[PDB]
Amino acid sequence: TQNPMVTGTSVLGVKFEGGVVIAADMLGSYGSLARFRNISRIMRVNNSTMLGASGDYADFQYLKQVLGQMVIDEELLGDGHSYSPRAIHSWLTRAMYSRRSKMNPLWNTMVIGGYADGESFLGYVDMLGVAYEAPSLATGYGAYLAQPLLREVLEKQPVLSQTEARDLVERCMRVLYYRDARSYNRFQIATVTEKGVEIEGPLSTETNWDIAHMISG
Amino acid sequence: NQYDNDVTVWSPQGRIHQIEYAMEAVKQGSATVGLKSKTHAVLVALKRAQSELAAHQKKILHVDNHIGISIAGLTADARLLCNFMRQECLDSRFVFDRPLPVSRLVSLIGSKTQIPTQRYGRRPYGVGLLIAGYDDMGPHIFQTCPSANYFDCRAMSIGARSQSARTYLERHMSEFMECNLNELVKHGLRALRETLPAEQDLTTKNVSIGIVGKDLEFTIYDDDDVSPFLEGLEERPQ
Amino acid sequence: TTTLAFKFRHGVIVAADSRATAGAYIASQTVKKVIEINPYLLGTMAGGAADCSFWERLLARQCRIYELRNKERISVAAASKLLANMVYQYKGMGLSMGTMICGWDKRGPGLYYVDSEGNRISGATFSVGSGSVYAYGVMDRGYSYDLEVEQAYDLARRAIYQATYRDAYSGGAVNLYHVREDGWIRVSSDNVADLHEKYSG
Amino acid sequence: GTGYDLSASTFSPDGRVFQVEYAMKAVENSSTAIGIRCKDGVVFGVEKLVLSKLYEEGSNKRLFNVDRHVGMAVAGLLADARSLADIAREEASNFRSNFGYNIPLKHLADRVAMYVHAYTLYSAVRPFGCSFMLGSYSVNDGAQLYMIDPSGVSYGYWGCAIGKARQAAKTEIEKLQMKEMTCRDIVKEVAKIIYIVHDEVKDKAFELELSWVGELTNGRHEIVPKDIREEAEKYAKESLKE
Amino acid sequence: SIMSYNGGAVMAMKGKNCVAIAADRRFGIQAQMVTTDFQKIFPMGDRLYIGLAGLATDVQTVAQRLKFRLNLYELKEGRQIKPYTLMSMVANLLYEKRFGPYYTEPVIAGLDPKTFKPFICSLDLIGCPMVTDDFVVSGTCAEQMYGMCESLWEPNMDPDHLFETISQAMLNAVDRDAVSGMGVIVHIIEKDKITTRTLKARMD
Amino acid sequence: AERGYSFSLTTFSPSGKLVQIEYALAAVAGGAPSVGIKAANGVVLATEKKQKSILYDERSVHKVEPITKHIGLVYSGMGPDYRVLVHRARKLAQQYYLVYQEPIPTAQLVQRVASVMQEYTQSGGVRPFGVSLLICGWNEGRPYLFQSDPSGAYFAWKATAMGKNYVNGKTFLEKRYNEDLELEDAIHTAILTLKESFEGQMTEDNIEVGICNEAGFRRLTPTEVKDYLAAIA
Amino acid sequence: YDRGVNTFSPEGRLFQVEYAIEAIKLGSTAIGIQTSEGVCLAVEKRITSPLMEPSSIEKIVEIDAHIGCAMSGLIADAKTLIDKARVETQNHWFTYNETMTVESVTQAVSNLALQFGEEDADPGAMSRPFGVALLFGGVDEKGPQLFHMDPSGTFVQCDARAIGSASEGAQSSLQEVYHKSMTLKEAIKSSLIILKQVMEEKLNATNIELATVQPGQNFHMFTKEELEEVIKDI
Amino acid sequence: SYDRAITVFSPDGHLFQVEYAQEAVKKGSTAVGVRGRDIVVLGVEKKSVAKLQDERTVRKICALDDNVCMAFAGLTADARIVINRARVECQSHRLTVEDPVTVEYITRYIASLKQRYTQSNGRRPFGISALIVGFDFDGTPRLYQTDPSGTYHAWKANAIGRGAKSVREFLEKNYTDEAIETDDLTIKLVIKALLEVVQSGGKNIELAVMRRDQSLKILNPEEIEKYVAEIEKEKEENEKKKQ
Amino acid sequence: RFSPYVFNGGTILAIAGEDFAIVASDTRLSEGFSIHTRDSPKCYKLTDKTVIGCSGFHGDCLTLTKIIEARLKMYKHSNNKAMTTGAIAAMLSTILYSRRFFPYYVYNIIGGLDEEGKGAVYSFDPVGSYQRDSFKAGGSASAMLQPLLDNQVGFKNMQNVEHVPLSLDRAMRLVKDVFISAAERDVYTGDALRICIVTKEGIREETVSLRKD
Repeated sequence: TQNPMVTGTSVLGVKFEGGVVIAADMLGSYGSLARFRNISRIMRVNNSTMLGASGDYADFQYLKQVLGQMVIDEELLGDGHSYSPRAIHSWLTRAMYSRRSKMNPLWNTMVIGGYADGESFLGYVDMLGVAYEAPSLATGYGAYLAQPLLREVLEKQPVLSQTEARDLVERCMRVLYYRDARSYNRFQIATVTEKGVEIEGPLSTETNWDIAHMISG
Repeated sequence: NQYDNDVTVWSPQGRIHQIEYAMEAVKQGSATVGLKSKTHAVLVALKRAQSELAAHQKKILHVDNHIGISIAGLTADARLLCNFMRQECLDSRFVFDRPLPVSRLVSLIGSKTQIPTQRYGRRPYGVGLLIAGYDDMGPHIFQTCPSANYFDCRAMSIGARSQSARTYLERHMSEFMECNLNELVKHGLRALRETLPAEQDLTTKNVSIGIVGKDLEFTIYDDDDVSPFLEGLEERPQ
Repeated sequence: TTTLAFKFRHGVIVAADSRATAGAYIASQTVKKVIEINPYLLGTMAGGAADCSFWERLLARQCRIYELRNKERISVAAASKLLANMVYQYKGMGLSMGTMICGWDKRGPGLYYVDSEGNRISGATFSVGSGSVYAYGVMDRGYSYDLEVEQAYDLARRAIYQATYRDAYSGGAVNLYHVREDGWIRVSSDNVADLHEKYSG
Repeated sequence: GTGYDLSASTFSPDGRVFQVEYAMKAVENSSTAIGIRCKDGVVFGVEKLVLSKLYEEGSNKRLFNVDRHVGMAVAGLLADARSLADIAREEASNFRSNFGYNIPLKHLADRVAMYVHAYTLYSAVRPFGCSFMLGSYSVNDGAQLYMIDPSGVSYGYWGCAIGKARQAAKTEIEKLQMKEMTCRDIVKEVAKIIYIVHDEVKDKAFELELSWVGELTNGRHEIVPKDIREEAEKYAKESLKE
Repeated sequence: SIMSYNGGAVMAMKGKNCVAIAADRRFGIQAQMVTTDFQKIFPMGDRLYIGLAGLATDVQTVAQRLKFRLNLYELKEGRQIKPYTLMSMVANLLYEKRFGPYYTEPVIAGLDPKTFKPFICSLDLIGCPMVTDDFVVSGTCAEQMYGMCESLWEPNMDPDHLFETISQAMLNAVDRDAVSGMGVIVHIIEKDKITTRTLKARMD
Repeated sequence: AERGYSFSLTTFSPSGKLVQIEYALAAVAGGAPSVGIKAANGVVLATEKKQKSILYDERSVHKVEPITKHIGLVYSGMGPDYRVLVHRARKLAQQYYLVYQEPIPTAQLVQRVASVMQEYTQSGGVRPFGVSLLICGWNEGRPYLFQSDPSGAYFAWKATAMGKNYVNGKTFLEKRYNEDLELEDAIHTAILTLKESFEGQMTEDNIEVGICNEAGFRRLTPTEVKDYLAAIA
Repeated sequence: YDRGVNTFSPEGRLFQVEYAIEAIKLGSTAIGIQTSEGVCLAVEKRITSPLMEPSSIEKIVEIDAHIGCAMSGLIADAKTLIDKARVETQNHWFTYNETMTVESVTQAVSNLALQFGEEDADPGAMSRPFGVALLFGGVDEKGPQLFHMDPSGTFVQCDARAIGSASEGAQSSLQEVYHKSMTLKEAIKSSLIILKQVMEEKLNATNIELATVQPGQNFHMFTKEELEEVIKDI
Repeated sequence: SYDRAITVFSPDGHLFQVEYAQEAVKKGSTAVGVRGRDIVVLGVEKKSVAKLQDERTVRKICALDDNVCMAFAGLTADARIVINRARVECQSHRLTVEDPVTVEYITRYIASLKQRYTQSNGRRPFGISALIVGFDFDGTPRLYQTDPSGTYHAWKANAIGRGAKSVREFLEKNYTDEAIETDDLTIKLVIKALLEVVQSGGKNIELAVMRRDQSLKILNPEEIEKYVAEIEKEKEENEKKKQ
Repeated sequence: RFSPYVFNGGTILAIAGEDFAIVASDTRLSEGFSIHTRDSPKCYKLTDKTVIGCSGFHGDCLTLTKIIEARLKMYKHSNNKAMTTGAIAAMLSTILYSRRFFPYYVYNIIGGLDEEGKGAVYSFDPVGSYQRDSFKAGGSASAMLQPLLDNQVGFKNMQNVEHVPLSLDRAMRLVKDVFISAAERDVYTGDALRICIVTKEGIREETVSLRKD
């Protein structure tokens, strides 16, 4: 896949005490055209993980399917295990990295978030097999707009309530929606706590244009 | 006529002889005993020597940092199954960054030893295993046959005169669940002892011990670390 | 990188510099550029260090099998022909490798120069590397087939000293080996700053 | 026989293939397993024999998940059972990739019969010494229960049994009605049948393994909770005394 | 292309009861001539010649790999080869290597053994049967030889008069080309006898 | 599933026979009788086509298959093994026509088919074909008649029989055959020499007759055969 | 009936391997004693004529510059294992740049020693098991070691072992002469004394091969005058 | 692919197929070899089987290279397979190593090549033994004998084929260093040993010699007849001057 | 088109004493002009006497480590011993070379103790090949650390000074020093500095803050 087709843009991720939050536009673009105006770029992966993916949506439909099959096939044995998030995040690095040696890269950036064993986990994966954990993640254009707001907040209060995180992500989608060309009004927030994987549906973002009356030339 | 020349011939009685005969290889071998508590799994195997000049042959194989096996049977075959397990557990660490679940490792050996038992001109592996393992669900003992079955055990023993060892394990099955470490190992020795003639008993050259625990990766105790667990035993009753 | 090697009446001198560069930046200047293949074949590095170290070392694993199966040391002529045939399958892949198998034989001193391009020539003098052209000069005005073992050490030090003084990718210290018919001995390892105060005045 | 049974590749002068019939006996030497299809799901009952106090109870299963919405209950040589269960798993994962939904049970039955049949035609192999039953619920097709034997034949069933006492338990299922009960009602009658056909004079003890798959669990296959298993064993000891 | 790399020219010209085929002989490496005698016409059983112009390597392989497929067909069956077949056998040996072609253009010039009906056809380098009844050419002097034949040909010639025409039309065609010349040879097949005359030409 | 057996099942006996090819011939000689008459003008292939009832259809199957536009087969032996050779021959013919742009000569098509039959007496796990072929054809101005045996050899005849009572038919032909017979008159001779072995009345459904003159091989339609049986044309 | 090469006997052991074990009981006799000062390997170069050149039938080989090997049985099979070991210690030295411990080279040739496949196998796999016994005796980092290796593909470390056609009579005579204080010079004489009983030829400076491996030296095979020097004392 | 076990162990500890292949050798035509100190000599029995034969196809003494000759006995068909695959080996080793093959090395390879067929699927073990003779690069004579087992030993004198047990004994009583002193005295020792087994001689003794750094020379029948006349002029005074 | 490599910075540093071997590094994992994360050690303990640094393409750093740790486990299963330093170094080369025509883009530095108990360092090219040094800087700020540091350890171009061996305390304070000065002028170094000391007592882990700019 040396050229993507329909891509999603940006995926925010932040840690908080008892879970993680993921965000992402519901938009899939094909050039400048915004061709598919309602897609889910976040998928539930068993009870303690979920993935948000930017980049080519077609390579994502294909993880969505192999990663799903790889989970079903875990629960048939019934032996109680299930994969951590820390496992699903490794397993993906190895897939990218091996599609990079054959030169058929999966053109995605991935955010695996999950909460297991009283521990939050936030994973990133590149189409090269760069991979790491961190308290904050953002992919694509979020790496330069939202990342500085998420990170500023965590270098002066390294914990967060589930209510300060919700707000930290709705303040960062607004900034993304202003300055990023391929963004969309409607976006999804996914939240993994110890109660499971909840996918809040199409939230909107209220804006303001007070500055449309200050340009006069 | 005869139905014992291939693994690919059923018998008019609904039994396959070439898989029964594999079973005799496991009883021709040396006795071994394994049991589990709730935090510790322990293998003790009765090493056996050829003469007074030769050294004793090794019956406990380190597989990973939480697995271990004790063979019994043809040893050539026992290292084809050891290299195939080492390879499953250096493969999972490589792909998932986690150790393989013991029960899952026995599933892979169950598939792979089934194949040659249904394929002309092959034969089943003449080696029975005892797998000691500790993961998230505590400890486990498994027992594999050359039939390709397996059983999740509470405590087992295979090899020569293991009928006797199983008797001792069916009389003290209650204590095990709540023993401390030293007491568990001593149980397994008393059971392993009953496999010999009353004309001898365990020394430091007959026994090796393999422990895998909650905080303790699989370890092997050779010939001079067997003294702490071999001492503090009473003498076998006449 | 500047190796040079010549045979004379008492054996073969092999002399090297020691610098090795990442291009413009001197990575390490302690590189031993004479590869003890056996206890009786020297080799040299002069192309890419990766490429020589590996293929070179692999010629050792070949020559030790040969020596156990046939129960006799392997010719120099022969060892060079293993190393041409290994590297000739990767022609065009972009290996560099300017090696000089050098030893002692059932035909006296033997010196071959094997390339990665597929050359295999026996000679009497050679120089391989980036300073090789500077070595040929000063080496060939002093070289004769008959010398003393003390003339020859002093011709080779001098002819590496002059290469590392014109050229830029040569420097470090001058290793110096001497293959006698019982095995090679490590003669000297003089630095090039030291040699500078012995020759100037 | 003399040459009429060494190979799977030899018809008898009758027309029978003794190597396929010999595999049938390996099913007759294994304990019983029964399957009963109600009107909103399936229930699987396995008479797993406890042979020592050395085995961990609740292990050495004979109830598998071939897929998240399919049960398999086996009888016969277990080694082959664990071989079939991986060919199915493989097949039903395969189907979900190329067609993008769950594989209908009628179909999975045929694919696994195919694969069993191919092992009765060659010298390189012996037939499987293993019979089994596939059970699945959907909300768009109903409850279904197929049963495949070494021959490779599949049939639909309303109730089915396999193992050493297949004759006795088929009768006790025919007295039972089933086309009108829910799962909650059947599960007790399954346990009851098992206790009647089992011998505690031929076997030390036994453990009763029960499986939903029906409207209760939402089409998923799962074992029966410990609570409803204790009740179904208690209701079977009382009807056994009477 | 890489078939001007050795020059070459072949011309075959159908008479009335006879067929002539002529080539030049200059084997050279671009400009530098190596030798002046180098056969571009091969016999394929009597009364049937195949000429090959172009890259000298595929000249010799096609002529050697065609003798190996013809001899094995002329033994396994007893019938001697018929010229209309030999064409399709050659079309199939070029097209066997569609991708990565041969750089030769065959010119087949024979009489039917069972009868005597004359027959000529050329082939594109990938294998095309181009049967005419006038005259065929292949080579690097293609344009020049077409000119000369289109004006000197006549529908019916005796075998002495044919040889005058092919000669005239081969000497003047090859003289106006750089990479050909150095003398031409000319077979002229009749029913009874095969004459082989070499023309005096430019050793320019 | 099996890779196949590799060892041959045809094998020499201490006397020097290839016992399997010996038995294949006895399958042939049990088959439906068939005769061939080359008429120095054309070839005629006739064979009996008797059924076990009135239930069958006669326009389903035939025993005179065309291979090219001037090469026909008939056989006796095993109808299955015959349908295999027919198919292989047609691919050989076409393969040949693809490379030389001529239609396969009949001398050629007998060696090629023969070799395939030969190959199955020296490969693994297979038995020989229980068939013999009559391969007529009209190439190069003449006619041709050949006969391929399960062995893998062939012979060029001017008349012959095979199948049932071929010892009776072969001597009936050795007497009643005169070179330079007409093509029409050969047809009378064919059905005639097929009448000795045959049992029961002849009809247009019982015999398949197929000619082969410079116009090309063909079957005779049931109508033409009704005027040869009568003999009223 | 006929049974392939993979068939268990109702006993419990493989037919073919049971017979490979009898194939040794025809072979030469080799006695290796392992001490604290080195391993010595002695064997009998069974000649058959005086025409035969006694110096070209050796049955001690150098596997590396620290691992001798003495085989007895079908010497023709041996040349396939030995070659595979030399390749093995070398490969090992090509990757890790150290010597192979004598235990690990024994293990690599024992995997090869059991794997033959009538059907379902490569075209180059072996049709039958190897008919050899080996005595690897090197010195490495655990001090001197000696390993016995049998055609069953199993290996047990030793102290003093005899293989071949006179294993029983030599093995009993070893148990009475071997103690842990034995030195390398006392061991060489103990070898030739026990070898001189069981040879139905005679002890002679061309009828034996003697080779040591010592912690301070490489594998060194005794020439013909160093054999004569130890036959004076016997 | 025809994969089968052909060679398998006897329950007795033998190996039937190789015991049998050494029966095939024993049916073959005797061959003998002695190494001089500057001459090595092969002589093979029976070259006359008609007056209709060609004398270039009946050979049983071939050249692998210029250092190396090879006589054999046993199945003449199998031998022409080994001889060839050796010849190829002789150049492959002249390419990669500059020195020519030595005689130990070309044998080691013929040995191992017979041994492969004694332990691979489908194959029947070669049915020949061999006498390989040659001069090393240093100029010493070497004689070898291979077996269908895949084993080999150097020899000084040897014999394979029918009546090798008789000849072996003859060569133990007649080979010292008072026989073998000059080149012509070695050739006679070979002929005296063959004449024990053959009925006529000088008409069945095919004989070939190789000396120092010259190539093989097959002796025409007149050179062999002269030497067989020398044996009858010696048989007169080896009994009349001893009486 | 598609680049199979990207640069990710990271610097590693290794000083071989005569009783200790220090392996240092920054933890900043940058890509392009943003800072992906601030906490990613470039140091991975292997056995008890061996550390390895990996800098360069964090995609291959990560793979290459799991390949060492998997033939390192493989060796202890076949030979029944722990793998020495000089063994790993020789092995790492054969792995790197195995992909010569699409290489690992990794600078490696193995520090540890040989069998005399003294310090040993091995530096690598990306394509294989290693020598035995007493100090090697690697990675992005290799040219900041080489000229200074290699003066203080080796005493090059000095005159009339004492060639005193390196104390465990004189080095540690050196490492912390050179890094503080390379994180001022080089943009791929900072955030924090992870030192690994390898003596025969175990492996200590320090951490010091660098410039977060």
